[PDB]
Amino acid sequence: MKVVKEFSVCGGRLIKLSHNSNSTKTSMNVNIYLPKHYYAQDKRIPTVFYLSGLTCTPDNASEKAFWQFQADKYGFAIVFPDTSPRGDEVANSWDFGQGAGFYLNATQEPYAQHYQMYDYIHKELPQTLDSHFNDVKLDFLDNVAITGHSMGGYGAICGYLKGYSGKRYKSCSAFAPIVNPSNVPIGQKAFKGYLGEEKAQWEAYDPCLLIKNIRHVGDDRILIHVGDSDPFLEEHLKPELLLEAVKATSWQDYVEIKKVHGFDHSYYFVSTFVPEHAEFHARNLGLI
Amino acid sequence: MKVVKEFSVCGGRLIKLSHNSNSTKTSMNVNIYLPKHYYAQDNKRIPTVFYLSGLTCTPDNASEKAFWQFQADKYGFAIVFPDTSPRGGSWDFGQGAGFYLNATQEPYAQHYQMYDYIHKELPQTLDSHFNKNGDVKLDFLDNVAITGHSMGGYGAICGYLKGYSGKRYKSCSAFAPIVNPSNVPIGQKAFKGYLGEEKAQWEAYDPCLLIKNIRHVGDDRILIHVGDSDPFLEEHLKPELLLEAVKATSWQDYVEIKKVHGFDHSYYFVSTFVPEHAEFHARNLGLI
Ligand SMILES: [Cu+2]
Ligand SMILES: [Cu+2]
Repeated sequence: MKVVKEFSVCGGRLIKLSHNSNSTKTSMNVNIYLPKHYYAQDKRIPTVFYLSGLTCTPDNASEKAFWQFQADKYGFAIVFPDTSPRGDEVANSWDFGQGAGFYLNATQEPYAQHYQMYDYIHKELPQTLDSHFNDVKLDFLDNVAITGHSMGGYGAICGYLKGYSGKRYKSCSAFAPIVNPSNVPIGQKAFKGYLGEEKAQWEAYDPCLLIKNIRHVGDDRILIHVGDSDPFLEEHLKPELLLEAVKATSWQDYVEIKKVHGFDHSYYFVSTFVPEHAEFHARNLGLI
Repeated sequence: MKVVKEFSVCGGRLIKLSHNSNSTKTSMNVNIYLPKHYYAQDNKRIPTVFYLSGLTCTPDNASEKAFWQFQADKYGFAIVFPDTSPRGGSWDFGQGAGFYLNATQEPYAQHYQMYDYIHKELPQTLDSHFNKNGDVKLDFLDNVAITGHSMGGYGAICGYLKGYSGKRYKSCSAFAPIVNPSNVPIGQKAFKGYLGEEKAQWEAYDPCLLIKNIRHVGDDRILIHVGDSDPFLEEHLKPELLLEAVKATSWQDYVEIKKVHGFDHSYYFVSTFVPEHAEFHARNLGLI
């Protein structure tokens, strides 16, 4: 990969990266924060993958979530991927297209060409980062957490479940996730656009449908925060739907939704709860 | 004074305000964070930190990227984020670039009374809003600290010195400040535009000149951070001129400039050092 820019933050560094992606057939932008532990003289640092919401680039969470303080405190690295392929040659209002790939492998043209964000996030990007950085000093593949906000919250829960039986991610949380995009207005527009009008091809990407037949094991838990003043809550987020979907299943008591008063959708909300989630992921990654 | 929006953050609230400014004669935008202490309602009042922003910024930038809120909760202060000019071409000068001066030149004198705005009008307006529901929790006037970034770091130091006889502010710090605006390009342009080309008006606003004949009292200290990877440092900030100014002065030994390696001018630098500045302001405000 190519180092675009580095920033000193806390005891470590935020690095802006670009690389030519095979999944998307274009150049991609990725931010990573390396904690103070990476630069300490004289075992692998686990990683947290944070997926962003509609319209965001990697700079938004990097600047406004303050994960970096939490990364130094516990000893993890954190990766901020992009939300879609970008560029003049890529097909492209705020809720679909560029900045809005919904973490799916597109089948409909002209999106199919560049919109393979499911493969980009869970397959290509981790071992690309592994090639670049790795002595495995950093674990991108085995001991890894996934989290995110909104559409990113959706991507996180979706990736965790679809990989659960093979233990793909060892930890999962979300901030204001869209839990059931197949029957919600903002999720139907992306599904129709990328996957076509056949609703059966949607099913494989829908947390509420996927979770029912995944056998929960151990004390594994999904942590969700959502604010009661979130303007998207009633119409698009509908976190209730997932609590209903796990009723009478092995997952019933292991999806923890915390509805918090006064908080909205913003990074003021996110940054407030970053420390609690950081503690959550660090425990699961065996750091405390 | 009028409320525009009101987010929950950490244990408290960030309120976006607007009012008709008599000194700018325009409408003005101000963000204020109120800590968890303000909403715990079962003696001594909550003090205020005034954070002045740099060239270009609105109150929203520091509100979102500095994470003062966690520190305000930790120690028990309020924090006010004023704007950098009247609102309603060039980035050195004009809107977002008022330089915390009372402009004497036309047509600027009309609206660019930013010194009176910061130091007289705003604290009294805020006081009238939060303690003219007839009962008093905050202190915008007596127990107050001042801080800032770049142009804001200049304004903070300048305000602290000009009001030192009477202790207008009980505490002062800066992030990558412009210390000697008279001797610096971007300072000379703003000074020429607002004040004219007459030096008795210039020296009344220059900290390096002001500090020499102000009698230092007690244990008062000015805390400054700067990065060595700051692209503005070498030409425009030049923080060590302030160390030379206080040479053989009662202020010698009381100006603390921490140069930290690898940090730049960004909010990655500011936010890294906010917890230390917060502790500093907290002692001086008698909160710890
Ligand atoms: Cu490389
Ligand atoms: Cu009012």
